[PDB]
Amino acid sequence: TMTLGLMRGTIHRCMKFNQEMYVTRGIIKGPLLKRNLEAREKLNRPLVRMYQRHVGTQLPEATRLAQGTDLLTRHNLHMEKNLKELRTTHDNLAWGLNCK
Amino acid sequence: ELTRNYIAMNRGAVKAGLVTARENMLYRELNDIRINDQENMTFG
Amino acid sequence: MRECISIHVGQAGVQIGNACWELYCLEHGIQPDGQMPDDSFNTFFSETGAGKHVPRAVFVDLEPTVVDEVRTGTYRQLFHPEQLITGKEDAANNYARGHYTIGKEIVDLVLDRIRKLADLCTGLQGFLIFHSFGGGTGSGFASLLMERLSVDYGKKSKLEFAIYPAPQVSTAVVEPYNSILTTHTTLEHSDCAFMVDNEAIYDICRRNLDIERPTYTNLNRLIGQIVSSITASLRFDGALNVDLTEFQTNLVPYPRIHFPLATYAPVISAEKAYHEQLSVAEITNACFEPANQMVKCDPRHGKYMACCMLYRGDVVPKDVNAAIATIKTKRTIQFVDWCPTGFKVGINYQPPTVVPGGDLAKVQRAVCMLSNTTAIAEAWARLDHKFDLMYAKRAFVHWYVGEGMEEGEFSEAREDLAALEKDYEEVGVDS
Amino acid sequence: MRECISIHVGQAGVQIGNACWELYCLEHGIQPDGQMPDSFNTFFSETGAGKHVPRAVFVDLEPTVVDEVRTGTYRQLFHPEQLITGKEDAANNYARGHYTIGKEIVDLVLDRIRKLADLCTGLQGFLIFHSFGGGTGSGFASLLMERLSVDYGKKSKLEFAIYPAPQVSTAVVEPYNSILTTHTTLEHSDCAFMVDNEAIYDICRRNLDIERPTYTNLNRLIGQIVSSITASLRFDGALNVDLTEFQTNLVPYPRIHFPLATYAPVISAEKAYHEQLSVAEITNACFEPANQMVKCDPRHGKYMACCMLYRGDVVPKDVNAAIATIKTKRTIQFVDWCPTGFKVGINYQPPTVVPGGDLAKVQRAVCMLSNTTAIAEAWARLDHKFDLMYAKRAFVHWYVGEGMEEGEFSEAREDLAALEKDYEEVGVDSV
Amino acid sequence: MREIVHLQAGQCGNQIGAKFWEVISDEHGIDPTGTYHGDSDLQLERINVYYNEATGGKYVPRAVLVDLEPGTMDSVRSGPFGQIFRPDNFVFGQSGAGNNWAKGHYTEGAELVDSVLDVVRKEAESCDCLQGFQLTHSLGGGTGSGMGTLLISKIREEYPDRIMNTFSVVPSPKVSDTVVEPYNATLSVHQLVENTDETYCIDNEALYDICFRTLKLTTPTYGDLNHLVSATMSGVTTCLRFPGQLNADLRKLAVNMVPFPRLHFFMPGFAPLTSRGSQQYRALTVPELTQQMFDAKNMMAACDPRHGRYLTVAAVFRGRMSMKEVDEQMLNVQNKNSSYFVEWIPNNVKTAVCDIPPRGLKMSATFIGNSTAIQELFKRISEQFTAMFRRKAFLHWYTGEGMDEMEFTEAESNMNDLVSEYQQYQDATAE
Amino acid sequence: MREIVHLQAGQCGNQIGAKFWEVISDEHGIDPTGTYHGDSDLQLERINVYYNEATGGKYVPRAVLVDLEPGTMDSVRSGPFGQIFRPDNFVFGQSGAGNNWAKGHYTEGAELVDSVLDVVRKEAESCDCLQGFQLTHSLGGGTGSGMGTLLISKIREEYPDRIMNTFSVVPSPKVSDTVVEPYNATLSVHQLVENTDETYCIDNEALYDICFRTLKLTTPTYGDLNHLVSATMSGVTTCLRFPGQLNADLRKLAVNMVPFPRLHFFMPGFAPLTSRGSQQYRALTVPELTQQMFDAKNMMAACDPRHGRYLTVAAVFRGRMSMKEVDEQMLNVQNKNSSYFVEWIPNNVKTAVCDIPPRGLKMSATFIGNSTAIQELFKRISEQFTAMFRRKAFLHWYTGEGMDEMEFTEAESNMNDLVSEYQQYQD
Amino acid sequence: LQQKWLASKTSLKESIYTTSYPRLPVCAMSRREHAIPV
Ligand SMILES: Nc1nc2c(ncn2[C@@H]2O[C@H](COP(=O)(O)OP(=O)(O)OP(=O)(O)O)[C@@H](O)[C@H]2O)c(=O)[nH]1
Ligand SMILES: Nc1nc2c(ncn2[C@@H]2O[C@H](COP(=O)(O)OP(=O)(O)OP(=O)(O)O)[C@@H](O)[C@H]2O)c(=O)[nH]1
Ligand SMILES: Nc1nc2c(ncn2[C@@H]2O[C@H](COP(=O)(O)OP(=O)(O)O)[C@@H](O)[C@H]2O)c(=O)[nH]1
Ligand SMILES: Nc1nc2c(ncn2[C@@H]2O[C@H](COP(=O)(O)OP(=O)(O)O)[C@@H](O)[C@H]2O)c(=O)[nH]1
Ligand SMILES: [Mg+2]
Ligand SMILES: [Mg+2]
Repeated sequence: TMTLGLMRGTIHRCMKFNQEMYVTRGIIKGPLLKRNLEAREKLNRPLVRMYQRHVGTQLPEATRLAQGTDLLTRHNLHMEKNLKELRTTHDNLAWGLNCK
Repeated sequence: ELTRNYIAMNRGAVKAGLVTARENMLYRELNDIRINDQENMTFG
Repeated sequence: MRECISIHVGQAGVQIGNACWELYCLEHGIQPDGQMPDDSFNTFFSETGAGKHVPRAVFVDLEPTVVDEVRTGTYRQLFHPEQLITGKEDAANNYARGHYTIGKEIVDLVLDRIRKLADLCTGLQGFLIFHSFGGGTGSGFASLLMERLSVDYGKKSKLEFAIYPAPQVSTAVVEPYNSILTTHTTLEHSDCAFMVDNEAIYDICRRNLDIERPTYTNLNRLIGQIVSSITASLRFDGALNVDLTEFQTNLVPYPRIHFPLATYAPVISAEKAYHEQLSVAEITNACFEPANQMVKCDPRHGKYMACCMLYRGDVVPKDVNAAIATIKTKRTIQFVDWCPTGFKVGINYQPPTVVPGGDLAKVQRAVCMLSNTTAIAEAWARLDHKFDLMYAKRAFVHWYVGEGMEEGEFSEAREDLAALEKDYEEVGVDS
Repeated sequence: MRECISIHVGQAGVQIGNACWELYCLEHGIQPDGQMPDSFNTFFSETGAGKHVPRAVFVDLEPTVVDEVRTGTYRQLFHPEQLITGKEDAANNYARGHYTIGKEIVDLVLDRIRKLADLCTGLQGFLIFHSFGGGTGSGFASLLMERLSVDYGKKSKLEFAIYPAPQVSTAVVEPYNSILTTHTTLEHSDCAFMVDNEAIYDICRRNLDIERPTYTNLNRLIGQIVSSITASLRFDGALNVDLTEFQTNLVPYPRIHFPLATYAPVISAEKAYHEQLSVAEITNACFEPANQMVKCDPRHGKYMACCMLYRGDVVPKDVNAAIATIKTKRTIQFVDWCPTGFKVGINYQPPTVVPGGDLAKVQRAVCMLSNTTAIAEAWARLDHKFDLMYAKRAFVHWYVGEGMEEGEFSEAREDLAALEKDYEEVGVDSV
Repeated sequence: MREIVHLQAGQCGNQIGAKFWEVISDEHGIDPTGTYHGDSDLQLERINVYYNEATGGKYVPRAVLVDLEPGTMDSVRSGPFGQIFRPDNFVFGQSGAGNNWAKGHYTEGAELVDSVLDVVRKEAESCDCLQGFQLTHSLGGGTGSGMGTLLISKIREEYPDRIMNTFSVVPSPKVSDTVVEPYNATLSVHQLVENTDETYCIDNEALYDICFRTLKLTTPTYGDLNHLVSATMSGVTTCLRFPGQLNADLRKLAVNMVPFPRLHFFMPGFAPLTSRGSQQYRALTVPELTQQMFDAKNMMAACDPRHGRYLTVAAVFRGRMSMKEVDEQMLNVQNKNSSYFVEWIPNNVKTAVCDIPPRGLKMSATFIGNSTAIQELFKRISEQFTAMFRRKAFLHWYTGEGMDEMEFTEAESNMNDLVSEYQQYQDATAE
Repeated sequence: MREIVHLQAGQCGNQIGAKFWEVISDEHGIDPTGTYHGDSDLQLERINVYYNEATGGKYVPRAVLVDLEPGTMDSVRSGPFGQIFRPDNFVFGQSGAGNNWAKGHYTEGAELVDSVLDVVRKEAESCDCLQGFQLTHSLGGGTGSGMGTLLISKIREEYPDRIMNTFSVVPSPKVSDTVVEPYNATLSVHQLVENTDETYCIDNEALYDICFRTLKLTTPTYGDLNHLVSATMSGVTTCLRFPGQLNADLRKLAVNMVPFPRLHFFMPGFAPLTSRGSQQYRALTVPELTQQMFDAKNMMAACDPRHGRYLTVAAVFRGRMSMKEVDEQMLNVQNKNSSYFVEWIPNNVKTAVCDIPPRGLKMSATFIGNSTAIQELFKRISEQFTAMFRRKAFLHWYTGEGMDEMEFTEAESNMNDLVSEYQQYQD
Repeated sequence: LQQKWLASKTSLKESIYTTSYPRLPVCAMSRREHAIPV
């Protein structure tokens, strides 16, 4: 029962650490309706277009939002695997407790 | 013997994450906490 | 056009939405069936081909018996059946159940239900969110809904009307634990706050309105007047209209600090209204006495750092300034050194309506104030006294860890309140 | 500069000291070890280790009383020979502390004070504390003045002293000792500050609202009065007043050196909240007979001289408006040969507040020292108490067995017959 | 929805369940054949919590009556509400245990457990969402205190999350109808404290005084005895069945009353207790309901809380009130009897409101408060258990059943460990 | 607001209280069931002063009825108004005191006062702003003289601020029904003086005079004697309960009545008393009322005031009247009988007015007097107590209850120190 | 007072919701004087 009980801390630390990435991802991706978005946040601001008048002026911002979701989506898949494995050693320890 | 710490023991069980009463007393048997506290420079 | 979606949560939210939407129906003339017997109603009501108007609300609760009395009530045919949502088991004064075991079963149904209403709205001004900190669903699930509401829309306004633990009386024992573990998370995902204590409204009603034995509806009716005058500028015409975006701008000097303190005046009985002349000077001074505040906190103990003013009824632009002229010329009222001009006047034409069976008298003019101060930081301090002396022995926490979740969030939430109380002092000091 | 040395006598002074230097240590900024992480030079003396030794000595005839000081928090603050201790006490027997037990320790005391006196460069006065009841606080303190008078002819020696209360008394043999005590503070002193615990008991009960205090709480007020007396010495101000000046402005005749003290305001935090305090407010509190520290009625006499010690945030303009008001009152009488009877003192630093203390932090206070003919009736109540005991020769065998002649009892009583009749005839206006 | 399966064990248990099912059938308007003859609509809205539907508009309770003696079922079945229970739900054995805890728990209870477990599982899977179970029994019996402990010990493993309640009856030292009851008492509490969620210690002795002194019945039978417990069981699930202003349920009091898993022992109370001559002379109001709640004469526990400290308090009010006077009285008794409240938990009082009054009455409230004074109950039991166990008395009854001698020793050690745990919380420093 | 808890102990107190709770039941227009059947609003505007609100438009007493012997309480429950007093307000022991002060005050008085202290405490917090306490008993019995005064010693410790009025029944010497009366009287008067704000010395001899000569009643029983005490009962508080030209209460008279706290022994009277023959040919006017107070004949104390000097005198008029005659008459009676007032207090007469007259009457008045001549009663108890203490007669009934003899010595010392300082004030 | 005590002994079972929120008259609806369109 000890290792099963000491695992409730280790199980529960992982869904929120997974859940936080789920909410952290969407903020970087942004609102689901661009009309709900449409404000100073887009990449077509009046501020940026003014700067686009001069030649060779653009943004690398639209690629750093890519690399933000790169490690974020990657870390969830490694996190989902460690989560699913840890349930199997919870049910198998629970089942063996019954036979004992 | 010097009784047992029925507050510090409970707090430790909670911190470890043991909630059911059976597990609480199993943690007591594992880690009983008993109150053993019942007994060259000169300046001028 | 303007629209507001109400996202009431819990027994507090449903019983508040009971009072508010009743006042709204009399305000625009809707019968309990859902008909008028011009388009001022569109910010609250909707339209169908037959002229039937449905409210843009979502009553949510994780226990049934609060909302089945709505479904069988007088207004049973006013609301969409889909709009009212119910779970089988509640959280029962447990933030943890409503946020980490019971919330996720029902969060996807409510969120989808929100989506259709905001689909119906073309231009949505702000989301009105009413809950409480004592209850489990109003604290736990609501904190989860805010978290995913923000990721649905990065920008959209999220007002937070709240019920706070009273400093002396309490309807719960474990009630600090929900309250501390709530504002740690909703801080990130809220835009304004309206905490009001039933103790302070208890103080007002018995002292001003001569009801020695009120009920929760009497407190509920006053809250409906507050939300009426906030949105009244959006609904009806006026001299100086104000939007939710507008007052939000002139009320929070820092994103860190979004906990105003609301106040209403006049609240007097008809026997007391027959004999008393009510002038714009007389009502504006009553908004400043501590005995009319609806948080047990004294602005004399703090300093005003932002004030927003809402005039409504028979008011004239000339007399508004003279009342403000006298208010500024008194040394018992203080201001921070970095706010000489701290006012924002809104003037509206329509006097507020009355609800027969209510308590307030018919009056021709009224004021509503939203004064952000540092006198509210003492209220958090009392919460820390009670929470720390409870977390020392670590009581009731086996419910929280035994449901699920961590114990690390417990430590992290308390210190974040130490930072918030400390932040309010940096405003409190003068240079 | 200015340096002061204290000679606490008996149980009274040492407990008086413990409140004083604990107030003094937090007055300047020392730590209990004796180090600061030159206003201190009047009261501390810099040592080899950079540590500040307080210019004080405790003289006591029983070991337990000052043992507590040698074991308390301030054990390392103090220098062990300065805690002078005796094996056996007089046990409230003035004969013993004057003739038998004192003479074993008289010369040891005179050594330690001279060693601190040699450290200083310019001395102004000795502030010594004792009582009129106990043997050690009367008999031992009696003789050391007689030697200290011929050791320092010109130096000042204040007399902070406890007067046995008119009604409540902690012993039976007090009046015999006090009638023997007065000759010392008569021919071998320059001022005196007699006070009964009863009036300090009343003002704490009436104003401080503390119904269950101890001998610490009264002692906190005593140090605050001494704090006001020496505030001119320690810190700058608009009108600094040294002690010899206080001596000059308060003693009409050589015989009459018995000022009465009064502190205003003494107010708790709750009562301070609803009461704004003005210069006019505080000066009226000093002349109310209810707040006097001695159980005599000033309205049964008239004033010969008054010393004012204002402190905190005070302005001389308000002082005169306060002073002019006091003149225009028929309740307050002055002797005819005193057209002006005041010494006004102004300081800048407000009186502090101790943690665990009783007085709230007030931005302005006032001390008071009046020489009136009111205190005349207090001695006539003491003379009767001594008279009705002496005729039947009660308790005489104890003092006679120690070795004073019985005629000294009669001679001492004649002096107070002499002293009282000077008060009454001085009070008579020659007009 | 939120259903309860009513467990029922022993002759004590089988009688109370017959009486307890009477008052709920009367309230929901259920005639003995089972049909609904009530008038309202709220009287059949949440009937499914207790009643299962049967054909022809028939309701049968979700009760499982068990016993080891066949004669008790026939007396129950021959009562007025006899043919209201479905016949298959009775489980009765051919041989009885006879006041021996051992026979009912291993020897003869082991053949009956499978049959009850078939029945209770069918009723468990019958409803979609069980709120939890509930058992009534006495700890002086042989079957309820015997197999009943084995009954609970099993189904905790089958259904861990579900709520477990026991209105257990613990034997009194002053009156007893058994010679061997401490052996049944000590060996059952150790099993009880391991596997139960909350408890209510209803002692027949305490209810005897209450009918002796407050109701003044000349012949208080067991029917008048078990009418008071039946109102108490109804008064916990009251907010579950009827709408209220502030609702509660079994879990909400459960989470709010037990800080730690070992402390789930409560002393219940009932406020509207008045004799016939007091029916005329009364003004049934909220303070008069509260004043009867806290006087220790009212308790149905055999221990005075005046010797202990009120750890937590819960109160559920029934009727239509102003909840202002709900909140004023609870706050008052918090401050007046401050010494009777623990300090490390602030605001120990928990409140809830149910609008529908008990039938035939208007105002009522039930009390569930955890105190440390119930330790007085346990030490009286261990006072007698060791008295008998030192002489190895009555043991051949237990040893011949197959048990071991150490099981007596461990159950007393656990019982001593609990009273060493509660007691330390009495003498616990908050700061 | 200003509520009175009416205490009630002893056989006498149990009866006059049932008599007292008959008049204020009659006037306030409440039927014996418990419902109000009066006519005017003014009758129910202040009924919180004696009655407690109870559901159904029914009112209940704030009355505590105590008696060691349960025999009398059945009679109170079986009178015309026996369906009004709450049974829980009845508290009784099983054994009487046998006319022993010691038993009722020490031995069996201990087990009952916890019950009486409980229910008054229940009625203490029931109303919001109590005006005071009011008690009736007899100093010649065993319970009222005994356990009645024990409550006085207890409630004065609990509630120091509230005024305490006692309408006690002082034994008469010329007519005596008890030989241990001069013991119990000596042991209760000692208990009265330190803990009582104002004592109304009532007796039974002078009441037997009044019916015989002023009312011409041929068979005046205890019931008619109880009528007159209940009349004086309502007249004391006739101003607190109703409006008037010059209102008053218990405290206004009491501070106007007690110059020094040891002097609170009074001398009550009632004005409109004439025969059943003279119900028509007799005018009910202000001056003839005043002529009736200041005779020695109408008086229900056992002393002739002409042997002493009236210290202070209060007149409480009831009903509607023009005011000028009263000040003319009260001044007039002061001038003509100038030798019968003490010089060192001017304007000795106190006047208060309610506008409402009592039921079945047009005008009423009540006179309460502090005079020297009340000393004549206290000397003569000692004239009897010394004769019985000097032979140690009947003593062993007292020493069997654990008390000492010194209590007897100090009781005589305190009454002696009362009259000695009472005599100086006459001279 | 007669009404205050007569309105006590009634079988007044009902939710406070249903006794607090009845059907309002059509006369007491707001007239909505000041509104935006023509
Ligand atoms: N002012 C006001 N407060 C209310 C109202 N209804 C409930 N509350 C507050 O809500 C707190 C309890 O939370 P609830 O809203 O009743 O319940 P919940 O939010 O659904 O959470 P759970 O109890 O866990 O289901 C109480 O302490 C009340 O103070 C209301 O109508 N007005
Ligand atoms: N205000 C005040 N008075 C004190 C204190 N200590 C002693 N006294 C007074 O001193 C009187 C007796 O003298 P003590 O100081 O107690 O002892 P003593 O001066 O050493 O004289 P002896 O006891 O004979 O040795 C008592 O009546 C007290 O009123 C104190 O700490 N504060
Ligand atoms: N309060 C109460 N106690 C009861 C009732 N019936 C029996 N008891 C108690 O239960 C005990 C006997 O229970 P028992 O028949 O031995 O239980 P069983 O062995 O499980 O069948 C006695 O001590 C009684 O005091 C009842 O109706 N009410
Ligand atoms: N004034 C008056 N006196 C009464 C009445 N009934 C009895 N007494 C007197 O009370 C005295 C006896 O009192 P008692 O009953 O022994 O007092 P207790 O011992 O305290 O109960 C007798 O001398 C009677 O004269 C009554 O109705 N009115
Ligand atoms: Mg809830
Ligand atoms: Mg001493």
